[PDB]
Amino acid sequence: ATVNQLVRKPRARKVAKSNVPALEACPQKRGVCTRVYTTTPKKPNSALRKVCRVRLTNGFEVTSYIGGEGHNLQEHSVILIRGGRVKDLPGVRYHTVRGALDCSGVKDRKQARSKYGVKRP
Amino acid sequence: HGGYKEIIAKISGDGVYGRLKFESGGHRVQRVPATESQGRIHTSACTVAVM
Amino acid sequence: YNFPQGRVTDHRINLTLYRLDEVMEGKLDMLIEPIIQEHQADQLAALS
Amino acid sequence: SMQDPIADMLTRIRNGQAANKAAVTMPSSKLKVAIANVLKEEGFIEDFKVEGDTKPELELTLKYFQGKAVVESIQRVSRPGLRIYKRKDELPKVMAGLGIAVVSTSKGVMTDRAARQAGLGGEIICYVA
RNA sequence: CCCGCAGAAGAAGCACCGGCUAACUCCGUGCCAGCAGCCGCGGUAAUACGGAGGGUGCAAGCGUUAAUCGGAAUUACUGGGCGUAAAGCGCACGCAGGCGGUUUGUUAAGUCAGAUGUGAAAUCCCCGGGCUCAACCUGGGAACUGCAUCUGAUACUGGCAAGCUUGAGUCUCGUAGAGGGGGGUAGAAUUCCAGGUGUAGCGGUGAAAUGCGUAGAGAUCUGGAGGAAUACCGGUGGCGAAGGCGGCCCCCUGGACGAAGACUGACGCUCAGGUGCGAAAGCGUGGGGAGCAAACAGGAUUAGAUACCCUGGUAGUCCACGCCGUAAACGAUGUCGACUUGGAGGUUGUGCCGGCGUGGCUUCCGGAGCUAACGCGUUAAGUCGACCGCCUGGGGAGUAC
RNA sequence: AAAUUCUAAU
Ligand SMILES: [Mg+2]
Ligand SMILES: [Mg+2]
Ligand SMILES: [Mg+2]
Ligand SMILES: [Mg+2]
Ligand SMILES: [Mg+2]
Ligand SMILES: [Mg+2]
Ligand SMILES: [Mg+2]
Ligand SMILES: [Mg+2]
Ligand SMILES: [Mg+2]
Ligand SMILES: [Mg+2]
Ligand SMILES: [Mg+2]
Ligand SMILES: [Mg+2]
Ligand SMILES: [Mg+2]
Ligand SMILES: [Mg+2]
Ligand SMILES: [Mg+2]
Ligand SMILES: [Mg+2]
Ligand SMILES: [Mg+2]
Ligand SMILES: [Mg+2]
Ligand SMILES: [Mg+2]
Ligand SMILES: [Mg+2]
Ligand SMILES: [Mg+2]
Ligand SMILES: [Mg+2]
Ligand SMILES: [Mg+2]
Ligand SMILES: [Mg+2]
Ligand SMILES: [Mg+2]
Ligand SMILES: [Mg+2]
Ligand SMILES: [Mg+2]
Ligand SMILES: [Mg+2]
Ligand SMILES: [Mg+2]
Ligand SMILES: [Mg+2]
Ligand SMILES: [Mg+2]
Ligand SMILES: [Mg+2]
Ligand SMILES: [Mg+2]
Ligand SMILES: [Mg+2]
Ligand SMILES: [Mg+2]
Ligand SMILES: [Mg+2]
Ligand SMILES: [Mg+2]
Ligand SMILES: [Mg+2]
Ligand SMILES: [Mg+2]
Ligand SMILES: [Mg+2]
Ligand SMILES: [Mg+2]
Ligand SMILES: [Mg+2]
Ligand SMILES: [Mg+2]
Ligand SMILES: [Mg+2]
Ligand SMILES: [Mg+2]
Ligand SMILES: [Mg+2]
Repeated sequence: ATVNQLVRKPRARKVAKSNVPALEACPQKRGVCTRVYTTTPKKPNSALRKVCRVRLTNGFEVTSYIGGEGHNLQEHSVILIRGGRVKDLPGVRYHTVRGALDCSGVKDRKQARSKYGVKRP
Repeated sequence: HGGYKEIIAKISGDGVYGRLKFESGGHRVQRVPATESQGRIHTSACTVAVM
Repeated sequence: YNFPQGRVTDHRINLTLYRLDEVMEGKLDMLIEPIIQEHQADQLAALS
Repeated sequence: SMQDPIADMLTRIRNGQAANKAAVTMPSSKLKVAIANVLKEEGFIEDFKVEGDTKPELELTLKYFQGKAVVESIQRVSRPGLRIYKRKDELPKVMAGLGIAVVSTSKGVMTDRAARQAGLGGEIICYVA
């Protein structure tokens, strides 16, 4: 562009939006589980992933992923969620913090304990 | 090509439902299909209902 | 049903067997009896 | 239209040197004469001469050392669409001093190190190196 | 802060080991359970899932999540692009705006030099000092790239005054052309109407059938009516800003080019808004209707054929006026100016003695150079200058409001 | 001169 053309109309910068909008620039949020179920991933993976539908404290209604082997969650349980996207799951955009308010750590987990909230034996 | 997209039949006897009530669900097969140009193994499934 | 290995497995009771050729010939009485057994001990256990 | 005679002179010199011509001839002007004098004293051309009275013509003689042009790059800087003026303490250096830059200061058209010696700034004409 | 006392006596965890990225084997499960920042692992012989042994990296911390800059030259002022990857408005006129051939005088507005005042302290950087070192505290300096005023310089840009002819424009003679608007007229051919001769087929297709014909078709001959388009010339030939322009004659009219001579004296280039032109289809009113032919009907082909083929056929194609404003509106290449080896042609002027030069426009090949390549290559996509238009991953979408 | 199609793991 000509320097005159730039003086008349300067350069713009990409907005570069966020991909975890339900958190609202918060590291973690608290919510209530309205539904706990399972779902099937995209091509080519195949499993029965465990997800949950959660209503936050600011009114948002999102879907969260429950990692680890086995959970004690059910309807009407309060949990703490954080960012993180599961790729092959379409619509899942957050992760459930294990070891939080009403979710317990993975039973018999001796490696990477702090990521699943298990106390040192 | 081959069998039935859906078959519905009636089985009549003494003691039928008490032994066929556990076949209701999904049945998975892993094998080389007949409609296969190459030699690939394929996984497929069928659904069974007993009432 | 795995034809490459010739193995039939039942996930409800976790029972694997290597007699698929007999099973595909209407000899599945060797598959349904183990289930019924496990289906009956629960019925007695579900009396509370 | 012709809105830059100095850039035309620079382009004429560049196209003459790239094509292995023996000289370049163009219409004359005082500023072109000053730039040609600076170039001749700095050793980038052999000689220059002006002839005629009503429509003066300036011609420069190009020089080649090993069968290749002495002047490698020459580029106009302060073009009509955007002018560049610099202070004495921030006069540019070309090729870490191996090349030269032509600046018009209040004492005339001269090089950059000469203006540093004089302690003067001005408008930068071109980078030749 | 110092001295003494007893005892190694009270004090190490977190993440990772497929590549990016430093660090590997065994067992368990068998696209299940599960892992994942991006590629991607797991289907009964997994260095990628879970456990164990081993190793790697940080360490009173280690990992994960949220937010910012960097890498990202991925908004490119430093420092990007538009022939084919995203990207030149369909074309032109033109106000505001941006830019300005050459000489002299004057001004010092921009520009440059010096001086002065100001730019709080802390912070940042440098040379030192004090806490046993460090973090920390602190002395002095440097810096705060800025602003204003005074005095100087006149090379470049601007203002004022006077000029100059090379950019631009006017006048005299002539040339070529499907350039535009209006009117008149000529020939060939199709269709229709009337009449003569004449008798059993005509038409069409790969083959058929629909259709026409003994109520005399097709064929051939004579007379008439009306509409539309201009065979040969005709040619990567000519003209026009683009769209576009083709029989012959007349009337009004725009531009281009050439040879000489005279005249004005920078009057120029580009151009957001704005304005005008703009193929075909389509719309309104009033005419016209030969041929062709969307929609429609029938006959064939086919598994079906709302198509390709055959027989018919209405809007439309034509004229006057008024709208519409879109095209693969393409050279997928904005306008203007300067510079840089060659060859073979075409078309249109002029000078000199069939030959020797000099202008305008145009087609093909190709050198240097440029490009990712294909290719462009004096009519540049090579080297530069001025101004305008446009682009920032693929869909959603040139879509909704 | 006729002539449609080939899902999903190497
Ligand atoms: Mg390694
Ligand atoms: Mg891991
Ligand atoms: Mg194994
Ligand atoms: Mg593992
Ligand atoms: Mg492992
Ligand atoms: Mg940047
Ligand atoms: Mg980033
Ligand atoms: Mg730039
Ligand atoms: Mg780019
Ligand atoms: Mg394309
Ligand atoms: Mg494109
Ligand atoms: Mg164009
Ligand atoms: Mg114009
Ligand atoms: Mg001006
Ligand atoms: Mg001044
Ligand atoms: Mg100053
Ligand atoms: Mg300070
Ligand atoms: Mg002046
Ligand atoms: Mg002036
Ligand atoms: Mg004409
Ligand atoms: Mg004409
Ligand atoms: Mg007749
Ligand atoms: Mg032309
Ligand atoms: Mg044009
Ligand atoms: Mg004329
Ligand atoms: Mg005069
Ligand atoms: Mg406009
Ligand atoms: Mg029309
Ligand atoms: Mg009409
Ligand atoms: Mg009408
Ligand atoms: Mg008709
Ligand atoms: Mg039909
Ligand atoms: Mg017809
Ligand atoms: Mg008719
Ligand atoms: Mg009209
Ligand atoms: Mg368009
Ligand atoms: Mg066209
Ligand atoms: Mg285009
Ligand atoms: Mg040009
Ligand atoms: Mg070429
Ligand atoms: Mg160019
Ligand atoms: Mg290119
Ligand atoms: Mg996008
Ligand atoms: Mg629209
Ligand atoms: Mg089908
Ligand atoms: Mg296929």
